[PDB]
Amino acid sequence: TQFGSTLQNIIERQDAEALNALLQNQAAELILTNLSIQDKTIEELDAE
Amino acid sequence: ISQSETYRRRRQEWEIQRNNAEAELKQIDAQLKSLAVRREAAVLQKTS
Repeated sequence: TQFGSTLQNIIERQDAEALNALLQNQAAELILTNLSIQDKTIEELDAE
Repeated sequence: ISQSETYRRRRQEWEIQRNNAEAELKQIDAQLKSLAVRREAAVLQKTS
C-alpha cells in the first residue's frame, strides 16, 4: 500500500507536468497570433 | 477685357473648388485603405 500511494502520487504529478507543458505551448501560439495582430496595427498607422 | 477677366476669375474659383473635391477623393481612398487594414487586423483577432 505504500507503493500504491507512491504510484498514485507519481501519476498525479506526471499529469500535472504534462499540463504545465501544454499550457506553455498554448501560450506560445497565442503570442504568435498577437504578433501578427500588432504588425497589422503598425500597418494601419502607416495607412493613416 | 473686364468681362473676360470676370470669367477667368470665376474659372479660378471653380478650379480651387474642384481641387478641394479632388483632394477629398484621394484622402477618402487612403481612409478606405486604412480601414481595410483595420478590418484585416480584426480578422486576425477572430483568428486569435
